[PDB]
Amino acid sequence: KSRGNTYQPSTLKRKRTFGFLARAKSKQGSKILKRRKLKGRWFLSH
Amino acid sequence: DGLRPGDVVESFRRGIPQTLLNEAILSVKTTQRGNCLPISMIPIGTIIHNVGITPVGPGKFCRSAGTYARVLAKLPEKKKAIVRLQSGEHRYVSLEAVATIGVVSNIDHQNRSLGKAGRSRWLGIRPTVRGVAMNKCDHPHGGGRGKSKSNKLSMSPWGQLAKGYKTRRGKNQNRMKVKDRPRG
RNA sequence: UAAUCUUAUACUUAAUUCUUAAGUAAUAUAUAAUAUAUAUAUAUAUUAUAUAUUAUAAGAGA
RNA sequence: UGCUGACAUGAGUAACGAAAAAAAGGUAUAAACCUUUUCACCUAAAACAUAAGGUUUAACUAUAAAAGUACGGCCCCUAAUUAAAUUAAAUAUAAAUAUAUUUAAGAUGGGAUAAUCUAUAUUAAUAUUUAUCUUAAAAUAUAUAAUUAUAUUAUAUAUUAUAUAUUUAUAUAAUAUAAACUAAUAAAGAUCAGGAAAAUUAAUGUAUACCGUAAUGUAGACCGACUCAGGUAUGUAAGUAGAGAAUAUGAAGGUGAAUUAGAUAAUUAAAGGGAAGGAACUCGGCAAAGAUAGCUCAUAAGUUAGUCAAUAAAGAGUAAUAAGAACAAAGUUGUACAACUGUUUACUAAAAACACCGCACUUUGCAGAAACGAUAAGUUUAAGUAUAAGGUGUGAACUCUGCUCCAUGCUUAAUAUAUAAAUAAAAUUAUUUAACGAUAAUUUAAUUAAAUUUAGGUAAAUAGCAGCCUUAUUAUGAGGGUUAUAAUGUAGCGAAAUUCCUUGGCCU
RNA sequence: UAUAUUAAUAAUGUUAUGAAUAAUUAUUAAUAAUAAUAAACUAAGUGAACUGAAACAUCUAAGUAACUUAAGGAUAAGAAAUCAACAGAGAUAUUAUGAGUAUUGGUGAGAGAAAAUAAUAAAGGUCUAAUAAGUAUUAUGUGAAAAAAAUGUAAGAAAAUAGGAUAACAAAUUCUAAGACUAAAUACUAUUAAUAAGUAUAGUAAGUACCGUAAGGGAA
Ligand SMILES: [Mg+2]
Ligand SMILES: [Mg+2]
Ligand SMILES: [Mg+2]
Ligand SMILES: [Mg+2]
Ligand SMILES: [Mg+2]
Ligand SMILES: [Mg+2]
Ligand SMILES: [Mg+2]
Ligand SMILES: [Mg+2]
Ligand SMILES: [Mg+2]
Ligand SMILES: [Mg+2]
Ligand SMILES: [Mg+2]
Ligand SMILES: [Mg+2]
Ligand SMILES: [Mg+2]
Ligand SMILES: [Mg+2]
Ligand SMILES: [Mg+2]
Ligand SMILES: [Mg+2]
Ligand SMILES: [Mg+2]
Ligand SMILES: [Mg+2]
Ligand SMILES: [Mg+2]
Ligand SMILES: [Mg+2]
Ligand SMILES: [Mg+2]
Ligand SMILES: [Mg+2]
Ligand SMILES: [Mg+2]
Ligand SMILES: [Mg+2]
Ligand SMILES: [Mg+2]
Ligand SMILES: [Mg+2]
Ligand SMILES: [Mg+2]
Ligand SMILES: [Mg+2]
Ligand SMILES: [Mg+2]
Ligand SMILES: [Mg+2]
Ligand SMILES: [Mg+2]
Ligand SMILES: [Mg+2]
Ligand SMILES: [Mg+2]
Ligand SMILES: [Mg+2]
Ligand SMILES: [Mg+2]
Ligand SMILES: [Mg+2]
Ligand SMILES: [Mg+2]
Ligand SMILES: [Mg+2]
Ligand SMILES: [Mg+2]
Ligand SMILES: [Mg+2]
Ligand SMILES: [Mg+2]
Ligand SMILES: [Mg+2]
Ligand SMILES: [Mg+2]
Ligand SMILES: [Mg+2]
Ligand SMILES: [Mg+2]
Ligand SMILES: [Mg+2]
Ligand SMILES: [Mg+2]
Ligand SMILES: [Mg+2]
Ligand SMILES: [Mg+2]
Ligand SMILES: [Mg+2]
Ligand SMILES: [Mg+2]
Ligand SMILES: [Mg+2]
Ligand SMILES: [Mg+2]
Ligand code: NA
Repeated sequence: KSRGNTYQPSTLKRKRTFGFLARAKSKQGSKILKRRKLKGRWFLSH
Repeated sequence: DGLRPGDVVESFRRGIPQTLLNEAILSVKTTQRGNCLPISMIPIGTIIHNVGITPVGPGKFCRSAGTYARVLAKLPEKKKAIVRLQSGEHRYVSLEAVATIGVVSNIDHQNRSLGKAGRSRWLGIRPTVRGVAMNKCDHPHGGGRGKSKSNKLSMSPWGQLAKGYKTRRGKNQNRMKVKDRPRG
């Protein structure tokens, strides 16, 4: 069993979990977004 | 138990209807197996199943294969009826509570032997890992070199004693039980 | 046991719907009077006065 | 073993990543690019269609063309599940929030019509899993209506000839390969008992929206830091052969590569052969070698009766006698451990460990026991009800499972028995006050728990199962007498995976 | 579906008997809608641990970090049921002295006021309450290291002839709880000006490249 390939992309899943709207919808995600904005981040979410 | 397709069963939970009233004398007609009625109608001594608590609620006790209760006494003063359940616990049940006549079907269910692990899995039963097999962090019986019981009293993974320890105790006990079930 | 707890399930006035108030009709309970039937008591019918429109049923219960 | 930068050293060393290349020409510029021919490799793929993914890598900017029918999304519908949403007072909660209910979302699934092409809008009105046998039917041949042997047996279409509506329709008859495969049909075996959710006529409509479409996809175009021998879903996968998607070949298609040319010492790897011997090797037959049909027969002891053992070993038939493709097929036995098929340390342990089916104990009567819940409401348990569910040990079955409650627990009963907080009113004492009083302590009086203790019970609860003496001529010790205890190791097994002394004694 | 209805008209074509029913266009009137909003400062809730004590358990770190909630340009506090001591002062806030003093501590580690006098400060006093009860007080459990005011559970007053304040009591003194408002000095952010024995690795790029599934990290 060879490791290394732990990332296994699937756009839909990514957008569900780490997408902007998911962040927006949760309180915790909204807080994250705010924190990133404060930092100065160009890209707040996937 | 002896029910087979073609048999006829009534239910006298509402009461004795005007068909049978127009046409004890009624008790023997009524107390055929398979038909339901309040414990008031059911004569003392006879075997029953799907025994209720309350006069309105459904039959709760004695539902499993080959199981049954038995009417022991009835008290119209207090509106109760002492019933022996399958466990052996004598218990007050509302005198107007529901109960079917006869023993439950499939008496020989208990005698089945599952052949293999897979059958249990199909039924929906994942494997039980023994406390002695575990590590100490996981279960009190765990740890030790070789196989050991750690001088630890037989108990659950959360420290509740497994052999003999009465779990329903003190104030929170059953109010309606007349005589407790036979133990050991 | 109206301590606690558990379970189940019409019209008319005044500020299209909404709410108040009055009286009336309908149902239920309590109290008083009259008539009838049974063994001072119980049941039924009629009249007057008062109250109501979270409930009812089941269970546990100081 | 400071941090950052720059540059050395090893060193022009190893390596250049499974590989088959050759010539001619594009080009008097080519080992590496393009073409042609030859040769090879993959071929139930290294092919052809696709899914997901991605720096568009593509046959490219003059760029991947859809009203719908062996076209997908979008849309309708819902599953798993999700939701600062939903209900003077839904419930709970230090806040955050959590729960229940509604509603909404949510594909991996379901969704009308269609080449004789098809019309989706609006308005109105009342389907787990597997199987297709046997029988029976008729057909074809042998023998003398009936027997024997052999295939065929529900559906799928063109042709010809009839009979009815009128060359277009409906029905009937006859003609017509084998082996796979599909869909749709029917009947039906087994227990493990098999999703959810969204009407029909009539009239009036319908100018048909958006997005996906390249190429790559067992890979140089994704996930692995690399153009990485790893990981990566689905469908076709020429024939010949075969039981087959095994194995050989390879029609077609694709490919022959960011390393080449030579040389082939020692040495290493991965292969091929080997005289005489045949485990003498070694910790150990590790490794290697070993297959005298794969079809049809036949196949023992033992045994839990299961061709379990068995794919038995040997052996036969067919084939072959000097041999002459690949692939499947690699002995027999004794003992230890574990019933068995399974599971396990992803990346050093696959086991004797876990699990298991069975066995036993125990808890809980359901407004239960168990678990979860800053901690609740509540949830699972369960749409179950003691033949159930939770916990514990043991681990199929045969023969069996002895004695012991001392201790730690659990469990039952005793006002046997102490102590905690909680109370009236009233007695001295102390402080203060000129006095009563005020403020402190202390002591009295009825009504006291669970706990503890005592006595049972409970060991398939946690646990335990002693030593000395010396008696039948010597020996052995059936016996005999003691001490100690809760009881004093029973059946069995025994130098055991348990035996230190130990390479115990004896046999094979 | 607001280049929407719904109605009222006007123009057009069709149906059935001048009037009625539907469709299309054009005016007039009527009907709802758009959260991207700071961060720091403040107040409230919950509240660690490392650490110190040369161990560690009371204690400490600390009501700190953190998370959560809510407000305003500031917030908080504020016109004595305050301090003091027989003399007196007169809201609050910040600083200096008082003072590392009183006080307190497994009397260890260590913690530590107030009165008073100075500044800074603004006009700093002024009713808005028919004067405050399950309140004061008591018991008990907790509660800013000293100094309380708070608080869960339950008992529970008094009218200025009274009530609060100190172990307690007696004298005295002082204040009036259970109703309220309040600039100003202060905090933080931004801007402008001035001063730099500050910065060119604290001198403008970039929260980019790149790393990570993600929170997040982060160059030259
Ligand atoms: Mg990685
Ligand atoms: Mg997920
Ligand atoms: Mg187990
Ligand atoms: Mg273990
Ligand atoms: Mg533990
Ligand atoms: Mg052992
Ligand atoms: Mg240095
Ligand atoms: Mg060298
Ligand atoms: Mg060299
Ligand atoms: Mg080399
Ligand atoms: Mg050339
Ligand atoms: Mg093959
Ligand atoms: Mg392809
Ligand atoms: Mg939906
Ligand atoms: Mg789908
Ligand atoms: Mg494509
Ligand atoms: Mg294509
Ligand atoms: Mg990549
Ligand atoms: Mg790698
Ligand atoms: Mg590769
Ligand atoms: Mg082939
Ligand atoms: Mg070829
Ligand atoms: Mg290719
Ligand atoms: Mg290469
Ligand atoms: Mg040889
Ligand atoms: Mg030889
Ligand atoms: Mg040797
Ligand atoms: Mg070998
Ligand atoms: Mg035999
Ligand atoms: Mg083989
Ligand atoms: Mg095994
Ligand atoms: Mg391993
Ligand atoms: Mg291994
Ligand atoms: Mg294991
Ligand atoms: Mg089992
Ligand atoms: Mg519980
Ligand atoms: Mg059980
Ligand atoms: Mg075991
Ligand atoms: Mg057994
Ligand atoms: Mg035993
Ligand atoms: Mg006491
Ligand atoms: Mg031993
Ligand atoms: Mg705070
Ligand atoms: Mg320390
Ligand atoms: Mg230490
Ligand atoms: Mg502190
Ligand atoms: Mg203010
Ligand atoms: Mg006042
Ligand atoms: Mg006052
Ligand atoms: Mg107090
Ligand atoms: Mg401090
Ligand atoms: Mg006041
Ligand atoms: Mg104020
Ligand atoms: Na153990």
